[PDB]
Amino acid sequence: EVETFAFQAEIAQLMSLIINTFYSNKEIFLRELISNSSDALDKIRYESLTDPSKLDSGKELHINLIPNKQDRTLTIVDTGIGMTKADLINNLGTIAKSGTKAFMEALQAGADISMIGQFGVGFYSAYLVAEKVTVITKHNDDEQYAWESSAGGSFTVRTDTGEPMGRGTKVILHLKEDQTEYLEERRIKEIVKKHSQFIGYPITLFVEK
Ligand SMILES: CS(=O)(=O)Nc1ccc(Cl)cc1
Ligand SMILES: CS(=O)(=O)Nc1ccc(Cl)cc1
Repeated sequence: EVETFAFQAEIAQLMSLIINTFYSNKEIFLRELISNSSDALDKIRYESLTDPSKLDSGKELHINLIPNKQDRTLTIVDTGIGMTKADLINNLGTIAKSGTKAFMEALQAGADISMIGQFGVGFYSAYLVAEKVTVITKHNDDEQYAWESSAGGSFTVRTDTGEPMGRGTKVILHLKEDQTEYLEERRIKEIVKKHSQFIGYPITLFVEK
């Protein structure tokens, strides 16, 4: 049972602009997704400060980066607070309508595209490198869901019958054919060291056979 939804017009506009503008500094997508993961981890940590049972679904707070060259995917996994179904539908828990407006306004006033994260819509920089993004998520208050979009104005949501995650979010980047450098271990390490060196959670870069 798969539900298909239209993006709000402003979010569709933001994604087409990310996909179609010439912009060489594509590596910032990983900084943005790691920062989102850190934000989600902060949230569950804060909730656990007054209710330790919030961590019954997983005590470890971490970020994993999993490249897969056979599948041409880069997966970012965190054990943060996760997202409910309503969150997923409401632009993955972002205020994306007003954030997009402020981002394009900032761009008029001399802001850079790499400052997308300052407007709360850094998730959508995934489409700098990915032709399709799958988001698997489990929040303590809801079931496990999969969101998916290849842009083009729509996204889908379904219950996820895959591998149970306990709690958190998995962003699966189905990379564009010319963006496979982001599966290479030395390239990922370079980006994490450059842009994410002070993230307050362990970031583990998985290796492949
Ligand atoms: C400069 S623009 O027309 O806003 N395009 C754009 C905006 C955001 C990203 Cl991440 C990439 C390109
Ligand atoms: C930049 S850091 O947090 O000091 N260490 C690190 C560097 C690279 C990767 Cl892929 C993972 C962790």
